[PDB]
Amino acid sequence: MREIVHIQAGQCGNQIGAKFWEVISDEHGIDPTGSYHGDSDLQLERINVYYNEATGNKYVPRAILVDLEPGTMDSVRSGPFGQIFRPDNFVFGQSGAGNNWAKGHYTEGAELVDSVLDVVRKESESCDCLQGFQLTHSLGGGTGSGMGTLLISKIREEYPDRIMNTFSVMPSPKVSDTVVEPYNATLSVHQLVENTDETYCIDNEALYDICFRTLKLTTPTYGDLNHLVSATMSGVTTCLRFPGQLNADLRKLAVNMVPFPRLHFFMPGFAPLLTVPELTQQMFDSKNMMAACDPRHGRYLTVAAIFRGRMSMKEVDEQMLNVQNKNSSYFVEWIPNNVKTAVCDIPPRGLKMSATFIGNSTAIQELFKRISEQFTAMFRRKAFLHWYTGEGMDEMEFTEAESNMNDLVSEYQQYQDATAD
Amino acid sequence: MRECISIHVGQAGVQIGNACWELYCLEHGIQPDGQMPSDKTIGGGDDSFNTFFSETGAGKHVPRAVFVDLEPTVIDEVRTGTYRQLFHPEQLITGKEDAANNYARGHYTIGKEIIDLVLDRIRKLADQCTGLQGFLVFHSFGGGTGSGFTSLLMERLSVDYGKKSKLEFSIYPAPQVSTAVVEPYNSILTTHTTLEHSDCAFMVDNEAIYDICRRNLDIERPTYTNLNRLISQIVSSITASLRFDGALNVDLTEFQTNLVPYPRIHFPLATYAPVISAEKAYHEQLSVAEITNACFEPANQMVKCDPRHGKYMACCLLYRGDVVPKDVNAAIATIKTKRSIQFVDWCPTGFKVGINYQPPTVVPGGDLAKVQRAVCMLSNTTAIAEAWARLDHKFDLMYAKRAFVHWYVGEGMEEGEFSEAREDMAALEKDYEEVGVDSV
Amino acid sequence: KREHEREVIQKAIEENNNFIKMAKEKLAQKMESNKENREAHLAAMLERLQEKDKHAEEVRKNKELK
Ligand SMILES: Nc1nc2c(ncn2[C@@H]2O[C@H](COP(=O)(O)OP(=O)(O)OP(=O)(O)O)[C@@H](O)[C@H]2O)c(=O)[nH]1
Ligand SMILES: Nc1nc2c(ncn2[C@@H]2O[C@H](COP(=O)(O)OP(=O)(O)OP(=O)(O)O)[C@@H](O)[C@H]2O)c(=O)[nH]1
Ligand SMILES: COc1cc(C(=O)c2c[nH]c(-c3cccc4[nH]ccc34)n2)cc(OC)c1OC
Ligand SMILES: [Ca+2]
Ligand SMILES: [Mg+2]
Repeated sequence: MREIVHIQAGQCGNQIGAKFWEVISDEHGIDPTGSYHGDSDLQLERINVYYNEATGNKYVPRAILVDLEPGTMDSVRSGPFGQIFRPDNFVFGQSGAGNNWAKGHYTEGAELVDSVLDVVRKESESCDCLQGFQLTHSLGGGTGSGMGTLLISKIREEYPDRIMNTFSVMPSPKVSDTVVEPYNATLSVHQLVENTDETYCIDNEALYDICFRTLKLTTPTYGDLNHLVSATMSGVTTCLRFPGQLNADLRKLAVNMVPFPRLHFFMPGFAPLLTVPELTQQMFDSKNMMAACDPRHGRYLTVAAIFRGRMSMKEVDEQMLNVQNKNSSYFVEWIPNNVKTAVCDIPPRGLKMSATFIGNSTAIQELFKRISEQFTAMFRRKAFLHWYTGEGMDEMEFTEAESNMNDLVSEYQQYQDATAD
Repeated sequence: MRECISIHVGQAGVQIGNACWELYCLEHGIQPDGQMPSDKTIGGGDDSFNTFFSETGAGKHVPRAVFVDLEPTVIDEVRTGTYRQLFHPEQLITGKEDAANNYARGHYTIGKEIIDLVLDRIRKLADQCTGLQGFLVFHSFGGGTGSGFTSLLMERLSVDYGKKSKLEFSIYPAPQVSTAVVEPYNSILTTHTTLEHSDCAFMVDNEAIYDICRRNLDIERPTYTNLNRLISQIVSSITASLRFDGALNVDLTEFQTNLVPYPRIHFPLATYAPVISAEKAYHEQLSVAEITNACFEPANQMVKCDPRHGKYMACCLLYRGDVVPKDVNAAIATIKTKRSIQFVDWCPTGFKVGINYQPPTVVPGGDLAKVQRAVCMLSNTTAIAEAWARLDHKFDLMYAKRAFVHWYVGEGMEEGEFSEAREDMAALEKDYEEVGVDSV
Repeated sequence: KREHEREVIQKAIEENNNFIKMAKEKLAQKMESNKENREAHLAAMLERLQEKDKHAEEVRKNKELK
């Protein structure tokens, strides 16, 4: 048993977290009551990873649901599968952070963080062999961003030898008008660069553009955005949940995807938004990236791709080798065999063939540059900084977060320019 | 006596062990419950197969083998598999967390928690031996356990068993079935650390096996199971001299005298023939001359290299089945006139021949045709250093950037171990160049 | 010639023992240096995380000057 402890913090984190549990519970044949209703025993072979088995053949998600906002607890309970979560794993405050990172990280969130850590502790200490943790949250708000990164720091203190994985939703003006989100994201990226082992950059800018341009959905809702998120989260966790020739876990993923500790921010991709050649070309298409970055504006350090459905592994192998040869210049020459392919026979709901892409590309700097531009536009005017200094923060902490993120961009640029000879 | 103890480390070592021991049982007429009706000495014996099998009073024939893995998934299948009754539970040793493709975790962090138990279980097997002759160690180069734990075990075995012989079957990494980007790192680290502790190592290039399965068994996309069925045939051909006996059977140790001129030059190239589909073999019988000639076709080698562009230091032919010396000698005579076989000036050119009369066995449901005669060539050629060159270059590309090195430093390793390991490989490539230069 | 026979087998014993001894010692040094390297790496990680706790209480004390 190699258990993962799942944590969802704040509104966005709990929303994409609930959808994640809905999708994978269906894939594993778990109904809202925790009972298994399944065809294949591939559904239960690696079920420990996300589910605890209570006596009576009931499976309970190893999930901790956290918010400074009381409402989200009831909305989780009333949603489909709200009736599968442990009630003791609901940890909620009364305040609400009002999109204030300092409240989530330093004051109101710190008051509540010990209560969450107790829930983390029952769940972690029951684990046969803990892999680590996966957190869902947004970076633009106050609780998921501020308290989420505080929680990551506190968990790493007690579990320094476990993997810390996050699904981090990046802010975009196309989906949110709240002004301070560039502050909250930069302060969060400052924490994530140091204290997580792997972070999926789920970019609301990319999610909006896919819904609008590709799926032709004007006025996209969060259900539309999260539909892409749940497809992505199902794909990038397929190799953790099902038995495969690769037998993936959170550490093996990090060892193979992260050549340098700070460069651990991944571009997820999904297809279709079919023949195997179509899947492979779409999966590498900039239109199918969940981070608003053009891969042809940088180079891939590492790539992990998972194909799902009944198809020819020979054809997949040929096509993957083919896109590498025809796009040689977009993979770094000094990491041999840096593109790995996996296959899972079980497709997701509603598709017979899908492909999910995890890229560690230096083009991810386009995402951080976009946030850096929005951050500095406000910080040069010191706008709304009293919201943060009012909670006791010092203003050069902003200086350091911006400087650390600018360092991350330059480091990605350094290995984009490096050559073998 | 002269018992051999097999040690299977990591997924690759364990799964290849499954294939070998299943094949051994079919070759010796041993049932999945360990009973061997043909064996009339109950509870013991001195037969040739007793080198690999001990016997209980209840007539069970038990492999002289230990299986070790740092996680339980793969060995659990042995515990619940077809041949679960073959092994005593203490021969199957598992931890809870694997090395995560990291040599440092297999050697230091995780491996150090289980090494004493493994050595204890090995000592239990060694104490059942009246004349222990040595160890056979199966492992991958690329896995964190296969690389890191094996080298830790080999170091401890040198201490606990002086200079008792230790042979390796080492799985050389190939991109087609690779599991980790850092496999070149693990390969160089384990080759450096194990070099002084191994007397002879048979490298198996997964790409070579992959290509043979595709080309010769018409297998569209070979799996580990396809690869391991072929590998077990080559391993069985090598150990056949230890498990059978006859008037023309040359022991493996006698081949080793010819194959290792200097302690570091202990990596023989294996070439095996014939690998033929049942549909091709039907009505087509391959002669002694044909299977021997196939030993000098590079497409049939266990590791990709070109001995035609290197020099030979030894040539051994291990035949099994309907083979007589007269036909061997004529085949060798023909091949020498027509093939590119250049020996170094300091070695005799003769070929050492062993013949075991029991024909090759095939496991039911496999892709290999049953054939009347097969041969495995063991040659000491400078061309095998090509495998080091390719591996060392992949190492150099990543290490120049220190890519992924932090995963090893974080487990307590130092950069000095990387460069020390790489310098040893550079000296090894130099050694193979020096042995090939004419005398002065 | 008998004296030479004694010296040959004594040299063979001494070299096998010396190989065991040095392999035993090199391993013990390797395991000990790796243990202190990994411990120091973990200690530095916690020290940085504990300095985050000191900065966090400092931020709260500054707000307490409300
Ligand atoms: N993709 C996606 N993004 C969301 C969703 N909900 C909120 N967001 C984004 O999250 C950002 C704000 O973070 P929230 O999660 O709403 O705030 P919070 O974490 O609950 O913290 P506070 O409400 O301030 O206490 C905005 O930029 C939103 O665009 C969602 O369901 N899906
Ligand atoms: N021929 C063959 N090669 C294998 C097999 N299993 C794994 N490999 C190869 O071994 C390498 C990976 O090492 P593993 O043995 O799987 O890893 P490990 O020894 O269990 O070490 P861990 O990292 O702790 O899992 C890859 O190059 C695989 O191609 C097998 O069954 N047969
Ligand atoms: C292939 O796809 C996946 C793999 C892994 C994984 O653990 C792993 C191991 N090696 C690797 C790996 C990554 C990159 C280059 C590589 N060259 C050799 C191995 C390798 N990646 C995890 C996944 O999802 C959680 C996953 O799905 C997307
Ligand atoms: Ca007997
Ligand atoms: Mg393994």
